[PDB]
Amino acid sequence: HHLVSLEQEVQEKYSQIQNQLQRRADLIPNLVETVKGYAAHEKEILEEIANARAKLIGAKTPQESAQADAELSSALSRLLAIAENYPNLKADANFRQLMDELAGTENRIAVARRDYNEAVKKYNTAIKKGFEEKQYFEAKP
Ligand SMILES: [Cl-]
Repeated sequence: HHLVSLEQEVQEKYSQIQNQLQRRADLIPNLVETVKGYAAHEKEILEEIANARAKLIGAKTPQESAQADAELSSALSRLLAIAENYPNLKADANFRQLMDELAGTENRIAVARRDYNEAVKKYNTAIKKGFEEKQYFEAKP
């Protein structure tokens, strides 16, 4: 009874995370386009962003997706510091709307990660008495 239903919860909370990560990856091409419009010579940061998108696209496991998401968040923070050198970019409405949507997704991921890891703990705890231990959403070193 409980294993099936606890497994069920783990999976439903996981899809909340996946839905946000997918939206994150989806917004990235538009962002890159907007940045290139104002700052074509900031190639390193645009590459870092593209790389983290691909990592997110290829992630197989919760740990890999979390690591990929942290790489993205870090590259987004670095983009924002760089944007200070480009006032017209910093003021661009599409750029602001996009960094705001991206921050919103990440803030959602924060909540959804706590719900997921809560369901992972109950689940893993129950199985310690077809049902495999699940990974926590967290980036390892
Ligand atoms: Cl972010």
